[PDB]
Amino acid sequence: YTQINLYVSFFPMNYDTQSELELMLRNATNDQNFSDYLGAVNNLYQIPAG
Amino acid sequence: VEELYVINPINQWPAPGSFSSQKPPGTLLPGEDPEAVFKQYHVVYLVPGAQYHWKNILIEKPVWIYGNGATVRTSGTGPILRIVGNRTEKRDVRIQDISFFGEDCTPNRMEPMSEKLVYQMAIWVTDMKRVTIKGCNFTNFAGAAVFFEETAYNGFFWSMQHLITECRFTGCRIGIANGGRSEYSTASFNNFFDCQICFNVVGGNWNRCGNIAANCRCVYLHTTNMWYEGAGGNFNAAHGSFTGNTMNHCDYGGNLWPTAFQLPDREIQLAGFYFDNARARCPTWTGNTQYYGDMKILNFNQANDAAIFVIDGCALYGQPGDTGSIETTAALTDKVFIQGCQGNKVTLFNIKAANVVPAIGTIKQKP
Amino acid sequence: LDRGPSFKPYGGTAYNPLAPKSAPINSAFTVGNDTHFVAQLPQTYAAGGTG
Repeated sequence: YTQINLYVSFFPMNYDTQSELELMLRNATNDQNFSDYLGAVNNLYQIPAG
Repeated sequence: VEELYVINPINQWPAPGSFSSQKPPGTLLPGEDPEAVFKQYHVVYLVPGAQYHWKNILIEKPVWIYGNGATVRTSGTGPILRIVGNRTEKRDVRIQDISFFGEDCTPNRMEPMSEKLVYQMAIWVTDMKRVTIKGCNFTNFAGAAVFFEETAYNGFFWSMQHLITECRFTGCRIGIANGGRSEYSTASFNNFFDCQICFNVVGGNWNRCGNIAANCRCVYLHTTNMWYEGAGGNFNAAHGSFTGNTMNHCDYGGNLWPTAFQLPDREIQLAGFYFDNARARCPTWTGNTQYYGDMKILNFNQANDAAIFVIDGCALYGQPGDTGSIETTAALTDKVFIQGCQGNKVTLFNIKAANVVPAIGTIKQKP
Repeated sequence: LDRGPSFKPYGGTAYNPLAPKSAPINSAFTVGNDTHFVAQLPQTYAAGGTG
């Protein structure tokens, strides 16, 4: 690896519309929920040859 | 019989090193390179009843090869199983129970011998001492079957005690070949069949004590400038023993090879005993059976009453025409004796009547 | 990125692809003693006499 970056697109929201949306997501009841799509626990069990 | 032991899952570790080496204890599987196995071990077993394919296997250290009924085939211009030694080896070589085959089937017996076919052998020992070829089967070789070369040694170190016993040679153009200075070894009870030359003798002082040569054109060849001389060539030659052998049907009957041989210098007419060398003496000749087998005594060392060729206790038995006839040079009539013999009525070319006891055979002259 | 010598992104070959797989080039050999010559000579020019 000779070079590496990280690209983020910033949405150009109006500063008054942003300040209404920021203060709604600083609220403790507006926590962002996420969940893994697989939802599983890997458990690899060996089978001997034969 | 069902293995219901419980198991815990693997913990995403780097696994420890598992190896499965030492799978042959000393054996040699088919399709495996033999040069890396002959280097490591001293005794190499083979898979019983296998089917191998070897070509130009270089052997430097003396090993033993128990064949266990293996079958080694080949294809190409190289020899099988090249054995190159040094002077300093205390161990010995024993090649045993292997059926060496060739790159042929019902071999081309009408093709003349040339430089192309000279490397078609199966065992070529360069200067390894104390080899042993025991219970083998050599079929369909366009060149020699074995060839025991020897380089220039000094100090009366005649040792090199080789054995070639209990072998079966079919269809080979040349049977046991030997280079110069390959002295004092034995080669007995080898049952020849359908060979052109059973012994391309260059080195002397051998001992042949029971070999059977049925349907073979020549048995004992010794000229000047043969094939298969090697380094350290035709020197101190043709001193061996030849006792109790069998060379039936060399000229009449079931013989299939032609008479011409095409030496590197000239062409010659083969016989059952062909001998032409002014510097070499004659081997001992006892107990041999000849049915329809020619003999050509051309030249030996009779110069200062130094050698006399004596046939003793042998069968001659050639009736029809000149089949099985004994041919001598007219300058060698006083030195070829036949004392003790049985014959049907065989043509003797240039042999006096008083020199043969008892009185058998027809005496003619071939000027 | 280096892919190493185990990389071949195609099947067959790219050099003499029409040739029979057993066909040799016009070449000289060294086997045993006789340097064998095997060749194919398209052009024919002249030399009615001794060439």
